[PDB]
Amino acid sequence: GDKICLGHHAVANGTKVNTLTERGVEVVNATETVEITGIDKVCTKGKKAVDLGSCGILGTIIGPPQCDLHLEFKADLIIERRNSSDICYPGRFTNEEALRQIIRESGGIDKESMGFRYSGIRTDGATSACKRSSSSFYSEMKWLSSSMNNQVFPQLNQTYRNTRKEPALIVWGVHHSSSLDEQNKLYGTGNKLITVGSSKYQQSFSPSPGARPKVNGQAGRIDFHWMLLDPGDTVTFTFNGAFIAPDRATFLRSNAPSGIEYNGKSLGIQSDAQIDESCEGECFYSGGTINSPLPFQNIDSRAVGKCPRYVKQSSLPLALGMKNVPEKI
Amino acid sequence: GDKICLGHHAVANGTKVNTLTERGVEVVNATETVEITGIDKVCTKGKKAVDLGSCGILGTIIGPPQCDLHLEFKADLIIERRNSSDICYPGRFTNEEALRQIIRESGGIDKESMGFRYSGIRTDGATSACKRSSSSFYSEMKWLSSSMNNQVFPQLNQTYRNTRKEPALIVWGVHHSSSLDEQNKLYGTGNKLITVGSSKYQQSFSPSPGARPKVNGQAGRIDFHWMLLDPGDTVTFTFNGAFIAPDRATFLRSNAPSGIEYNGKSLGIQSDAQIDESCEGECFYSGGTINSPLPFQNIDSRAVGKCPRYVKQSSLPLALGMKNVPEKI
Amino acid sequence: GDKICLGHHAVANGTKVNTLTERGVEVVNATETVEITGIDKVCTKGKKAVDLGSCGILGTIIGPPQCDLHLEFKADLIIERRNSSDICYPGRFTNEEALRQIIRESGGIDKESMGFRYSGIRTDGATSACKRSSSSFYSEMKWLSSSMNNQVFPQLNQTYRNTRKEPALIVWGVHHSSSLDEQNKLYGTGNKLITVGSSKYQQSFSPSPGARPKVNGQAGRIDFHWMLLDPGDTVTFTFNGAFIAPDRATFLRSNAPSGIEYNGKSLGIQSDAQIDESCEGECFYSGGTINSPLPFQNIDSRAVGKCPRYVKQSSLPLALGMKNVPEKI
Amino acid sequence: AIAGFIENGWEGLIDGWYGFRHQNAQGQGTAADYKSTQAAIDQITGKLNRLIEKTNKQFELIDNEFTEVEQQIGNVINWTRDSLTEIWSYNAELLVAMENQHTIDLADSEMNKLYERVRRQLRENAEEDGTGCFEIFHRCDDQCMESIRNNTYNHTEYRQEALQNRI
Amino acid sequence: AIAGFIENGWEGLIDGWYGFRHQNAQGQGTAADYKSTQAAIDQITGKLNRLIEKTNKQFELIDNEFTEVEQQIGNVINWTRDSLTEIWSYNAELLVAMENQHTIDLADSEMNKLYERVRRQLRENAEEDGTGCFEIFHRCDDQCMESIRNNTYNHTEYRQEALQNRI
Amino acid sequence: AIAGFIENGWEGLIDGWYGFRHQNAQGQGTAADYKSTQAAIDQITGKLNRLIEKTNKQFELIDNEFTEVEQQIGNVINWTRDSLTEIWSYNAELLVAMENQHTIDLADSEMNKLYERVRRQLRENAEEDGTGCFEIFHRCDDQCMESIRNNTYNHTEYRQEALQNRI
Ligand SMILES: *[C@@H]1O[C@H](CO)[C@@H](O[C@@H]2O[C@H](CO)[C@@H](O)[C@H](O)[C@H]2NC(C)=O)[C@H](O)[C@H]1NC(C)=O
Ligand SMILES: *[C@@H]1O[C@H](CO)[C@@H](O[C@@H]2O[C@H](CO)[C@@H](O)[C@H](O)[C@H]2NC(C)=O)[C@H](O)[C@H]1NC(C)=O
Ligand SMILES: *[C@@H]1O[C@H](CO)[C@@H](O[C@@H]2O[C@H](CO)[C@@H](O)[C@H](O)[C@H]2NC(C)=O)[C@H](O)[C@H]1NC(C)=O
Ligand SMILES: *[C@H]1O[C@H](CO)[C@@H](O)[C@H](O)[C@H]1NC(C)=O
Ligand SMILES: *[C@H]1O[C@H](CO)[C@@H](O)[C@H](O)[C@H]1NC(C)=O
Ligand SMILES: *[C@H]1O[C@H](CO)[C@@H](O)[C@H](O)[C@H]1NC(C)=O
Repeated sequence: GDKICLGHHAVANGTKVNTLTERGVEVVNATETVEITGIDKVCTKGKKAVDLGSCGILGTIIGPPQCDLHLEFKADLIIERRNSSDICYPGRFTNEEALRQIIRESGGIDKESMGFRYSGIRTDGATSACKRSSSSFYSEMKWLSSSMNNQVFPQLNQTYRNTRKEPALIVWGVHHSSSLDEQNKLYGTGNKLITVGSSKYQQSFSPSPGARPKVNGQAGRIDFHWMLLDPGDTVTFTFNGAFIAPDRATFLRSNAPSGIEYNGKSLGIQSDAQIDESCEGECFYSGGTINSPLPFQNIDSRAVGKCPRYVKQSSLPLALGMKNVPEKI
Repeated sequence: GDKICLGHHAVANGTKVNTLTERGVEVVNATETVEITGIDKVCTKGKKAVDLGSCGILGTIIGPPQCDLHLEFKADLIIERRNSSDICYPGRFTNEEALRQIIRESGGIDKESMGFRYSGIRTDGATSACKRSSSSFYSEMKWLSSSMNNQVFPQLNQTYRNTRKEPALIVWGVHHSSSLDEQNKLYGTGNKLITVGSSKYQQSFSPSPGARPKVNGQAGRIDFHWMLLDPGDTVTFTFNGAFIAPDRATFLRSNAPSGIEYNGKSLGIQSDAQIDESCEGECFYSGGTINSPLPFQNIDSRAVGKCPRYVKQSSLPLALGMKNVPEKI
Repeated sequence: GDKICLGHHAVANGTKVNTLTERGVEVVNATETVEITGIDKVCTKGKKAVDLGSCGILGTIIGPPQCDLHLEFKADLIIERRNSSDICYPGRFTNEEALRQIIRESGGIDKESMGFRYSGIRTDGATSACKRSSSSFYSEMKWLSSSMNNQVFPQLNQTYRNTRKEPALIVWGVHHSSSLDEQNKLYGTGNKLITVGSSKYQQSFSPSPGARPKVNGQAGRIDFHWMLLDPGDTVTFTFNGAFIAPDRATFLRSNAPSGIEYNGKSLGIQSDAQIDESCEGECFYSGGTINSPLPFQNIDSRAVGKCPRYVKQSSLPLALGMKNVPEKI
Repeated sequence: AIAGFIENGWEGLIDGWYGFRHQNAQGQGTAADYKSTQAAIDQITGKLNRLIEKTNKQFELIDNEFTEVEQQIGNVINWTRDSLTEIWSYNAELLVAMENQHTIDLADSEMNKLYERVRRQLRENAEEDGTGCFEIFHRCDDQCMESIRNNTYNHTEYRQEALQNRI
Repeated sequence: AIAGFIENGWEGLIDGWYGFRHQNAQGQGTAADYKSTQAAIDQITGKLNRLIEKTNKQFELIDNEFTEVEQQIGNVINWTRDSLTEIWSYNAELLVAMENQHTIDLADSEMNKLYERVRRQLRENAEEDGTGCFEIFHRCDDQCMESIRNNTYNHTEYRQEALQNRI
Repeated sequence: AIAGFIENGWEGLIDGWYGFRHQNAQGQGTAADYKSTQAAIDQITGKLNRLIEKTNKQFELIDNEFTEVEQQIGNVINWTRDSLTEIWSYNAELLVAMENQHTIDLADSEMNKLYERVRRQLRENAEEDGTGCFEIFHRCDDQCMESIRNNTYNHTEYRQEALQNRI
């Protein structure tokens, strides 16, 4: 008797996958869904990248020596490094994380003088902690010291109006000396006060003398404080010592008018890996770059950029063919 | 040959929809799922609404002139406007956002006198920035000035125990004068300190004199500070100048005993649109009201109220009919 | 005629369940998916648990009387109670919640002396608010008072380097006296300042005298302030009065070297229920323990531990059998 | 020449979702089947079932469109929000596509069930043509056709004639 | 008179999910089909598979039921929490409902497969009655019935008698 | 002896997803069916459709791997992130499993449809053997077989021979 049969393929060994009903169902073919391997490079082909090296990203603003080449950077991708420092003379920024976030997306920074001039005082204080040949300071500010040696310190005002149509980033420092001897040696004797006024911002600060553990061989500290000054608005510094003054204001290339020094929002990453101008990626993490066709990744939940979605699972196999049912006898 | 056929409808032209497998499959009928158009009104029919106008919602508490009609409002829906100010004499609240959130849900506010009386001093300081006739002040507080002209200022105490079974909202101000001439002109000469004690709260404050950019022609500022005083608890203000004193405490109608002046939690919104007593809605945004049968919306991810779920997509067509297969020949 | 029929079971009355298409479809059998009942005990079998009783979890650090037995606890599960106090002499921690979180996961705490000795002064201040027999203080600190009665107070330094390879938890207090008479009665007369320096940390503090509502019959307060001092780093206290000094530092058993006093991350819960050594559980809430086979729970969205997922619905019936179709005639 | 659903659909059936088209000596006709039409139409109210997940829950402002919140918490909020948006966008598109598949599949299913039911009424009196029609191997006047449509047809009444014509 | 699954369910089959009911000269009986019952029962372990998503992951307290956290971060937390609750509530209801559809569909599937299998055993010896039974066109005593149930029946053994009785 | 898909799969069919295996006087052959193969293969591009949900949306750092953020907001961030991770992990596993079910089900579906189509071509000329084969009750030479595979076969040309052999 003549006969015709309908049938479908099968293979000796298939791949297990999961369905809704069942687990470990064998199919003719499957493919992985979850990327598990990264590129141990920062893949920078076709973007403008800056490796900030040992320069902490906040350093770009105030300008310790290690940041000299980075005071006006233009970047599509900013690579912070693990060892970085924002400082030379020891100290902290208030709201430090907030600012890091601001710089990371800035697209780079552009500097412009604030036209502060002085006359009564020394405006060139220098430390061994900021070595740039002999001794210098924060490139972008000025350490306002007592003009003689033990001279009480003038009750000075300084004012700067934001000319541009972008926000201006202004930063100033408060000098916490190592001893009350050195404080009134470098400034005046009576209690010292710094008032900083915006339209919006309004708060004040005064100096806490006292010995702290030496950091870069300095017992002193600087509190760094910062504000974004709105277009049109003005800021007034009123101070009688212990004041580290801004010299240049910062602007973010991301808010500039279509012209040179624009960039557009950048992506800040933090990374351990060597740069490679020779590969691409839009997704980064500490170990480097995730460039993958798959839709998920299990490498690093903190990957940043344009990324496969992160999942806790290492493998999620996707069936590319029918249930595998071997040939009977 | 006699014959019977089974068949289903079709139309010449159907709508494309997506399934799981496939994209752009044609069905007899579909309907949209994502609302994309709003009502450009605030739809307030069947609710108690107040348009705070130029009165900032924090103003309701301390009472600058622009807030006169709002010192004891009852509201189901509170409309903040874009231009609003909480102030007349320039300044900020500490923790300003937290408080805005408190008032927004309050259901309105109710005032109660705290019975502070004075005698040594002037308790009627007034400014040109708070014009209500000639010159006045924050309706709900009192500017404690030096009684003569350059008189040092008494070391005063004031105490207020929360009588009610609801929390009381107490707010006080610190006066940062334009110059140290004006400070000790309006108060005493020796350093001035303000200590504010609850059972729970305990912190202090002192005044930072110094010239700031003029705001409403005042170089001065007031730091506004606030506390929620628990039922039973008491609060002590101890101060020697620079003190803007509370006169009435605030209570939230949302915590009142079933009686008049209750309301229940309100919804605070921020909006540009005109009010319309003539339409309803439970979902609001800056452009107005989202009143829609659909389950999703692509209008504004910050819509508040009871809202369609927000989605990035502008259209998600839902099949209301079978797959469309035109008639062959 | 002979006949054979194929058929499936049915029951008189089935259970309604939901599908995708339809609602209230009857199936032969179903089972609940959402746990709605808890165990009204804390189920502590197989773990090391400490019931902190009336001892606030921050008390374990500084050692008010009620916390005597808890100064060096070792715990897998820490039960805060509703009534707890961290204090005897009234006061607050700055950043109090952050620290609570640190202790909760600590696995218990281990103390080690910081080797501060004194000589000029009295270091044995005691209060009636910290009754342990007669009058005492915070077991773990020392109230540095004026040595005589109205003696001005020495300009003292103290330094402590973190020996261990774990972080050290250091806490100190600022004493806000009830009156300026008592302040300069218990200390010196001129303004008093406390400077606290880490490598990282650097800020200062001064005392606000003034009367506050009595708490445990004390108008005074202590601001408690804390730091985590990194391995290798050192901290310097410089102070001239109003200083409540650390005596022992805290370490978290979670960072100790495999040896005794290790534990490993603990789970902190807050609970009303009696302890029961007699039942198990890995999920807790204020009402007790959730120990259940089902995958969801509607009991408490803040349950902590390893927990069914929380859902707003009280029941989600799952079909364990086919659609129910009764027998016709 | 007439054809069933395997071939295609019927632009002329404007009266229902499913229907019968016949041919006999008296001519050619199409009529909607009411019951299966309603059956299909009744499982179509997705819109407020897609909506019945629309919340009991009221949400408030967490940030400020007029006076910007401080940068750090503003970043956390914004991040959280866009995170929830990715998720609801994904949920919405998945729910719609699942509903769309169910609607299409269930339409075929109903058509197939009607077809199977008619085949079983006709027993040995008809053969499937391969296009969704039955060739009926006996005269079936308008009333006989009606009886197939309303599930009244008694195969034994035509069996003998049909068997003869089949063999 | 007996009827199959297309008509309805069998309240009296308490012994299995699926079964055969027969009629012959020796009388009338019902017997569960073990194999297809187990097959169905084996795909029913949803409860701990719905549970196998129950987390490895431990969560800690983020706020405070005893000493309320500061207002702003308390609002962000609360908002985030209610947001995750909307999401899990929606996931839970969707997972259950999908499992429910699968369970119902697959039960029909098994019943239908048993039915198709018997139809194919019987070949030309029997005709579907349209209620889920086969009219058998030859004597089928208890042992012959048994042979249908245990997949032993050899159609060629009765073909000639059955064809005669059909025609 | 040859057997169809109800029994098992064909290890030897390396040319397609589905196919015909025949036996006649001139021997035994297997040929892939191209059309239904492509049909199945065409609904397989899941990888970039699973990927078409891969975001337009760019995310930035919210915390710090080098200089740890303040404890309380770091706890909130961390908690939020792990919460979103639970959710995406759950979505990913559900999406994959649903795609997997659909792929398996739809493969059976296509095989079933090819089979149904052939059954309807053969009309009364063949009987289903119950393994996925048709016993053809007339001589079917290679060219007749080809005509079954390419949907050309004209049943009326063999009906009279086939009916005689069946009865
Ligand atoms: C199973 O599928 C995998 C992956 O989809 C197949 O490997 C691919 O095959 C193409 C066809 O030649 C190759 O060019 C690609 O380079 C492979 N891609 C990947 C990602 O591996 C494999 O061919 C399939 N196996 C069978 C029997 O079909
Ligand atoms: C497709 O269904 C839509 C939407 O449900 C139908 O539009 C409705 O038609 C009724 C009766 O005419 C109106 O009163 C409704 O208000 C309509 N709703 C909307 C949202 O427009 C539409 O007619 C349908 N098309 C077909 C071919 O059935
Ligand atoms: C419906 O299924 C439920 C739940 O699985 C059955 O009840 C369980 O069955 C075992 C078997 O003996 C009992 O010992 C368990 O204690 C039951 N568990 C629960 C959750 O209560 C129930 O018997 C079934 N009913 C029918 C008609 O099948
Ligand atoms: C989030 O905050 C940014 C500034 O960080 C602001 O421009 C924007 O209005 C916010 N985004 C939304 C849609 O809330
Ligand atoms: C959130 O905060 C309120 C007060 O802010 C508190 O009473 C409430 O219990 C919290 N809600 C949840 C769901 O935790
Ligand atoms: C979150 O912060 C902890 C400490 O709070 C830190 O050790 C860890 O790097 C973070 N975890 C993740 C995965 O973000």
